[PDB]
Amino acid sequence: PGKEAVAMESYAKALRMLPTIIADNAGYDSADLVAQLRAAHSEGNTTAGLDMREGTIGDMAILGITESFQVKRQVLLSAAEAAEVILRVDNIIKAAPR
Amino acid sequence: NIFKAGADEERAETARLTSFIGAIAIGDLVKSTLGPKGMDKILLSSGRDASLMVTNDGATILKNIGVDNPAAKVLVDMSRVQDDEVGDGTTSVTVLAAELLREAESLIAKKIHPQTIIAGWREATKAAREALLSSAVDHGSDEVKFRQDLMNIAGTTLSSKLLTHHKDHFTKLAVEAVLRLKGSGNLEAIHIIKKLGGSLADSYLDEGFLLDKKIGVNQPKRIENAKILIANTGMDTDKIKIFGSRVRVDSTAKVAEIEHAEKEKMKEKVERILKHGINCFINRQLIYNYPEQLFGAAGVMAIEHADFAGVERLALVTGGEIASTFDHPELVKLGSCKLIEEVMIGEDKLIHFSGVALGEACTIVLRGATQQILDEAERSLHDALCVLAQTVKDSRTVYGGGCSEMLMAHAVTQLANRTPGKEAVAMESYAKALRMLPTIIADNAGYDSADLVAQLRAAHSEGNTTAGLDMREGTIGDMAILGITESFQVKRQVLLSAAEAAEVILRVDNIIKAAPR
Amino acid sequence: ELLREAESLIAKKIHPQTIIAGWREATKAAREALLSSAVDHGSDEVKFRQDLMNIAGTTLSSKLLTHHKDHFTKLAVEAVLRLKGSGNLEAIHIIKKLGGSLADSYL
Amino acid sequence: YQDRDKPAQIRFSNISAAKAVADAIRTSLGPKGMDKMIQDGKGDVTITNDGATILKQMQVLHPAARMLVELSKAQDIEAGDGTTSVVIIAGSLLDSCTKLLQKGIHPTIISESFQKALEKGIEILTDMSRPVELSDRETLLNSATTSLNSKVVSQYSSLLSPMSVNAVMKVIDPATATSVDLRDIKIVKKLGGTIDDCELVEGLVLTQKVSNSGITRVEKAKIGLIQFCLSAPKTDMDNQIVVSDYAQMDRVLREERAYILNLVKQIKKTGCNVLLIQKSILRDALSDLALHFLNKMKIMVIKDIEREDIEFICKTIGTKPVAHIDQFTADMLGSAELAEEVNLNGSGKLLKITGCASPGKTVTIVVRGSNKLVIEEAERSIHDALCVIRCLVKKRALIAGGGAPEIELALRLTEYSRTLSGMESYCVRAFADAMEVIPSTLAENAGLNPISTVTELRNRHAQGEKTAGINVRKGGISNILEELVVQPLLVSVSALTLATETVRSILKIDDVVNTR
Amino acid sequence: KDQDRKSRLMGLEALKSHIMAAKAVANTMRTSLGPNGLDKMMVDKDGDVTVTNDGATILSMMDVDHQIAKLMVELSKSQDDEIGDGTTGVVVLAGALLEEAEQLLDRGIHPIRIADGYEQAARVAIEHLDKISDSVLVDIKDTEPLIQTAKTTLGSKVVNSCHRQMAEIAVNAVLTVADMERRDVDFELIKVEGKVGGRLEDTKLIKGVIVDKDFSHPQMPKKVEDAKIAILTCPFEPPKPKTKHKLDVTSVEDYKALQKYEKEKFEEMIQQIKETGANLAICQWGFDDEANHLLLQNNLPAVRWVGGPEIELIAIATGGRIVPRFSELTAEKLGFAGLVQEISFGTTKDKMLVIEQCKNSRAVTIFIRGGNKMIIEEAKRSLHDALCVIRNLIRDNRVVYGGGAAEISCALAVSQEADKCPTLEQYAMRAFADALEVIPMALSENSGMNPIQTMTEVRARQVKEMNPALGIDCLHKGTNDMKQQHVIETLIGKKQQISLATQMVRMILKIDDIRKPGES
Amino acid sequence: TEVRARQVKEMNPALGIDCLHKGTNDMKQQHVIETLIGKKQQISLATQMVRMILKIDDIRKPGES
Ligand SMILES: Nc1ncnc2c1ncn2[C@@H]1O[C@H](COP(=O)(O)OP(=O)(O)O)[C@@H](O)[C@H]1O
Ligand SMILES: Nc1ncnc2c1ncn2[C@@H]1O[C@H](COP(=O)(O)OP(=O)(O)O)[C@@H](O)[C@H]1O
Ligand SMILES: Nc1ncnc2c1ncn2[C@@H]1O[C@H](COP(=O)(O)OP(=O)(O)O)[C@@H](O)[C@H]1O
Repeated sequence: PGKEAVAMESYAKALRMLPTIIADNAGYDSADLVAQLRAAHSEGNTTAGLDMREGTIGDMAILGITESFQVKRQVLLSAAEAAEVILRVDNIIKAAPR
Repeated sequence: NIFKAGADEERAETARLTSFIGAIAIGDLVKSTLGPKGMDKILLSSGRDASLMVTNDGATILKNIGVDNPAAKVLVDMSRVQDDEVGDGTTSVTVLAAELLREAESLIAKKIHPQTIIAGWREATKAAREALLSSAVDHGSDEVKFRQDLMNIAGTTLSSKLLTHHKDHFTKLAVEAVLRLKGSGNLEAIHIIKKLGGSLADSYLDEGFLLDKKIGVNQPKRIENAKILIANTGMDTDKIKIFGSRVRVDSTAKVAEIEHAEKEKMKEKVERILKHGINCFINRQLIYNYPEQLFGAAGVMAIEHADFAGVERLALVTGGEIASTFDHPELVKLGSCKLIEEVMIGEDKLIHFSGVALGEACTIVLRGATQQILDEAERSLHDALCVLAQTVKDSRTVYGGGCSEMLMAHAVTQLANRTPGKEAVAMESYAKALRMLPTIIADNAGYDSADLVAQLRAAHSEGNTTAGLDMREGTIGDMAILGITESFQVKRQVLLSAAEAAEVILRVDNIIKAAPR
Repeated sequence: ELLREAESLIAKKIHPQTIIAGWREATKAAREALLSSAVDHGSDEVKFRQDLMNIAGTTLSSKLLTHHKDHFTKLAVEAVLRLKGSGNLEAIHIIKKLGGSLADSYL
Repeated sequence: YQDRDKPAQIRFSNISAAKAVADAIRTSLGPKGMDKMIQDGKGDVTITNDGATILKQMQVLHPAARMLVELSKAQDIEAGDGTTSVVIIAGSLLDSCTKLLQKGIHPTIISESFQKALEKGIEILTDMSRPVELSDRETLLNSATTSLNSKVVSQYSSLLSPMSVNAVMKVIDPATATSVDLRDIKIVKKLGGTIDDCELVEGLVLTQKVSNSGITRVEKAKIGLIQFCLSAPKTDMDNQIVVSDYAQMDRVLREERAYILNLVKQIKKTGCNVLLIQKSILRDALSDLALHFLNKMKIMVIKDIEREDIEFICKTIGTKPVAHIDQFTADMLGSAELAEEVNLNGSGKLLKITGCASPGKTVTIVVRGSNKLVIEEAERSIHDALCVIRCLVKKRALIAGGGAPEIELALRLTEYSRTLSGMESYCVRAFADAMEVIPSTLAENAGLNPISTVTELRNRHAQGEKTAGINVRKGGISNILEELVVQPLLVSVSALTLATETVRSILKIDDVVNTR
Repeated sequence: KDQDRKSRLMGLEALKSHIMAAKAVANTMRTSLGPNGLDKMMVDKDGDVTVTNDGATILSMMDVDHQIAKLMVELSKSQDDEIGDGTTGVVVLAGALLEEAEQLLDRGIHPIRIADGYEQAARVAIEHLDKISDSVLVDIKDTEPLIQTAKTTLGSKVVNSCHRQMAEIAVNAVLTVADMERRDVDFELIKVEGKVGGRLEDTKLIKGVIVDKDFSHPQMPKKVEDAKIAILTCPFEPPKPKTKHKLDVTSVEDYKALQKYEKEKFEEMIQQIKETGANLAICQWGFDDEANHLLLQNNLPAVRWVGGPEIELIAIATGGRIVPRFSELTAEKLGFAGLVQEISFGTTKDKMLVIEQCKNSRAVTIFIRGGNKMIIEEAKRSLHDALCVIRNLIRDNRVVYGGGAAEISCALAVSQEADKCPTLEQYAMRAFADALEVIPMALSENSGMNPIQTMTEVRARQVKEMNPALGIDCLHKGTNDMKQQHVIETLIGKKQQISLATQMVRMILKIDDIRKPGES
Repeated sequence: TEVRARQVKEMNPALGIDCLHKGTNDMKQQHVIETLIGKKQQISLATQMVRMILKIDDIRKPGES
């Protein structure tokens, strides 16, 4: 539906900022590397990633870089759940210090 | 002492802001007028109170407002071209261009070069232009369907105008004028009469190219096989368009000599006119009553007090010639007209032609309480005749109400999948600028734009290249069923003129102002 | 980053609860994408053992062991293959003694 | 929300300026309206309660506030009554809009909603009205007489009211025509005499004298209108008259007489026996020599006449304007049976011309009185009589006063909003609550409680009809139908029509741009 | 006098203040470098507005009150005569050398010592350009490749849509007004005009002169093929003054007498045209109806209302003289031309006089057409540098690969030679190397790429891959090696760039005090 | 207003608001029902608190000097 579409894009946009920050800290052009991964994965090539060693894009299957499934699943859930709590709050009640 | 005493220069940091702030301001100025539910706006010149007025025309707002910023003057001049040339899309061009620069300012904040932005917008404009070409629908046969499309396009142009309440009557006038034309879309053949009295619904029509002028004092109400001879010269009295030359007057006898000398000059000029062997004379300057009877004795129709458009329009309607001077006879093209009859509409004598060569012309007779009503009636109606004439030359049509703008924006997002890195982020902003057009049409109407516009994305993303905004009910519906459509050349020029306008601003990075005199 | 964007949406007259409805739907499609992209190893344990070295090389990044990271990829993967049980590392002792380079770490 | 861009500040700026004009003019509503003190810049001070006069003497500078001033002028032209009630209604609707805009409702939704209340509102007032017969001169007499009692002149209403009833019924077909032109009935007045002395002339009556002309009478006159000034030769450009001796000086007089007579000869050829000279001050409109030549041709001199006075003569006899003697002809002539200038004791030197014999329906009223004020209020009262009668011709109906139309309108609109769906419910309820400002203002001026008066009447209207309204003559709620305090339907309908269009127009203002 | 309130600025702070003034003009113009250069918005003093990325036009309209900036603007008058296109390369290189000098002033080096090093490094670089250069038309005069060079030049302008046609006319124009063997092409003989309407594809070459003036009558012959043209100051009619005649006719007694004298002068002079043998009679003023009625009977075309400087150019182009009065006419004072035609423009009544020679000429005018005046204005300058590109190739066909290839190769030679100069000028030579890199480093920046990564990547390619220099692909073409892209700049231009830049840096460095009296 | 109009125009029985974004209104289908004693005391306690607050026009508290 309408309003939920805009919220989904911000969720995807947040995930895209992770390789942006990984590339920025390494000193490479994060706008080119991340936008090239987006253009790649949108049409096949579901194995592309960043190559911090060479400073470009490469196939993670060939280069031999991988991470556990249980780790990424918890990172996705713990982040959305943690953000859900903060976003659901609208008023803070501070009590007197003891 | 680099730039002082009037001369100024804005550096790259400030000129980048002043260039966009000047252009974006003009967009946010008249974006409220976008759509049929557009918001009005007051115009009040400083120092004078009689200049008050209220309007929701995006073109009229930009013409009167003065502009000191050079970046804004480019965007305003590019908008006035759309109003004078095309007659529609003046507001969409200003809004689409400004929304592109608004997004571009966010891109340069991300250290995206202006040249990298321009490369993406050029590729997006091609994919966006290709979307309208595929979704465009022409009508070679089925003139009923083609006639219905002209009625829908007429309502869209007349939306948010003075004639929007009774548009159902004016849609039959403008379309009948262009339908009766059926050929070259010269709006010169389409006269617009303006006379007092009656409501807007009382606007009559005449297919014989009715005129807005009365002639002579006692002229014939019917002439058979009239030969048209147009002219432009002094024919009332002497010293026409002469200032400084005087005449000595010692007694009334010299005034009688001027009366004889006047009649002598009118006699010789009336002789040269009749030497052509004609039956109808037209002149821009007034015809005095004395030569009227000389033409009356010859049975020539003495038409007087013609305007510049009258000589420009009557020459082609009757197939005649301008022929300002008539010194030598039988050296100009005489027109062709069967009958020049008198007609009374609005308590005024009017000139009605018939059987003229190339008689596809016509005239639309407006009716109103004053001239301010008739002036705005002519402007919005002429704007409809412009795009309608363009619709005859190009029968392609596209669905409005956010269907075309959202369809083009979808192709750009598809193009963003196959493109280099930085061009993707720039093309994504080109789509958002197109999506902000229906967002503004919904916001001005009071509907939830975030719900309607986001729903159209899911609609167009999975087939359904017809969905748009239903301003009547406030929801989404098929534009074809609801009867909303716009010309292809209008949306084409709106896309290109907006991209070309914003492309000029990004290429600018430093405004230079010398010492004003 | 999710909250940084949510702050922008709230400025656009978007309710927080409407945003949570989208993030919940988005988290479903994201998990489904991981499963289709995940590639387990039911056979070819050598390929699996090769992957465990990549997990160690990725996890040990940005640490002081970058000088001899290739050595620690073998120790951590070797000690894990000896366990063959629950993930309780209480059975796996750790020793901290000075002297020698990082490549001299024994198992 | 952030609300970075704040174009709503211009709405509150236009609403506050619009509400300010209404808050000032509110207390002056009704017969018991509290007077107001206006002080001219020179030093003069005056006191009045007419809301129309107060708005003109306010010097309004804001654009939105000027729309209420021009709005009040529209009510005067259309209806001629309820000038103050319109501005009060618009100020309350905009004040009610300030509550809706804070709730997040768009001006376009508020604008379209108010039109639905206006559409249902006109049906409510039209259903509860009292139709009357226009040909029945009994209802028109008591209607204007009782209404004129509420005006300034309460004693001489019985004389001037039927003069206007006959003046309209004479020129207007009773119960056949729907439109009426007040300009077709001119009202002349001069000092001396009394209000009892009046004459409804079937022809026309003017105020200027035909002197120094000695004709004084032209029977079967073909009246004509010529704007070009008849006089000796004159040239605006640089010129010089030549005079060689006393003969040339006296010869120019013979040539000056010719130039005046040459234009008269062309007028004599058309049979025009009476000339209407437009009033002119920039040059001599009619020299002294022109008088005797016009007396020779037996033409009556009519000069120094106003264009509006010529406009009454235009439709009366069918004369057209002639800007030059060369264009003067016979087709542009009126007609007259017997022209003459009457000089009575109190009526003065009036130009009475009877027997027009032309297509047209016009009359004229002669009036007399001791002082200028005695005749001034007589003509002011005739206009309100003609205005209220004009309201009945267009809308043959009557309705009660005392704000009762606003209570029935506010009562049933609240019931109508319950059936509506969407934002129109609160927008129409706010339209209903805004109408209650009128009777609460009448109750306040009458010394009553503004709340308990309208609160009591809203129950009497739910149970009864529109007869229940505020009666200031007795100082309390009474059956207005028995008190004979009524107004035509066009006043209440045109008020909601023109006021709502102004509120919709003001609501659509997103911002104002200063041009140059 | 006027010492009070006298502006003064001296010391080392003045030199850094002068450098700050030059960097402001260089940083302003380095963005407009290359074909992808960012334009500049000009706000005229009379309210007019224009947009352009031309280095010379930016300096001309730039109203700078600083004295150091005015000297940098004066260099454009000397640079555009030789190069025309890249005046930005001199200002950018000058500002770059001055910025690097600021690092040397802090080290304690004198400004004259810095200028001595740049002059030594300029001769090192200018000597390097002569080696790596390449010829096009060595030992033979040809038109095939010479046209191709100009086609890439106009592509940098708004007229890129019609760049292929104007290049051929540019070669015939320069070859017509002067020979390649003569090696002397004069811009004064070359003129450029135009009018709104049409497109840039309708650009034409008229061997002679064109002026926006019409014939004396539309009934005149539209073709004067014979080479006999009279150029008088007055028309062949009764002589009149320059402003107003004011003939005094009291009554008919004077009319019939003066009309006979006037009619006699009508027949006398109109028949004098065929006496001297002139077919066309060009006159500063117009002809009367009696005159044109007699010209038609004699078949004598004539031009009316010709302007002041227009009458001068017609005499020069046709080879005639400005005849002051008909009595001075002769066979020698008649002009020469092969065909005179009246060319209208659609529905406009301009009808410019087109004097064709029907053979090779020595002066040629260039007529431009388009849908906008400002695009026609920028189109006029687009040929001016093309004339320099052709003129530079004619003076010397040797050229160097552009796109930054020359600057990067010279920087390596200047850097190596700096090791051989044991003196304080060594730091200035290294500064000359880094300053040379700013031109190519500015091109990559204006295109939207990483400057330093694209800079050093081409350096190692110029050192490791191959010895021939390689440029930057700023147009986003396939790759580097601009020789394949056919982007080649002239050798005389690059030498004048480094020369004028070193001169402009030398002049600003040897200046150490500015004085000016203020308003008392 | 849409729910209120449905309580008159569409049908006379009461209909609620679909806050959980279920199928539609008419909470009777959604099985969302509150106690009658709950609503009676809800608006009664609310009115009693409003009367207790409306009948207070002076909050006097001595300050520390
Ligand atoms: N009936 C309608 N339904 C939906 N949208 C409409 C309708 N009529 C006009 N519009 C929209 O209003 C916008 C402006 O129309 P118009 O006033 O003709 O051009 P401009 O505002 O540029 O003068 C168009 O983009 C069109 O999509
Ligand atoms: N004699 C009266 N008794 C009761 N109400 C009256 C009386 N006269 C006028 N009113 C009320 O006062 C209001 C204003 O009347 P009026 O003064 O004629 O118009 P305005 O105040 O606009 O000039 C009307 O709505 C009418 O109902
Ligand atoms: N077509 C091209 N492709 C690549 N580089 C170019 C091209 N044209 C010019 N250049 C480079 O850009 C620099 C300046 O180009 P240009 O703007 O055309 O001249 P100028 O800066 O003098 O106006 C030159 O030094 C040259 O190396």
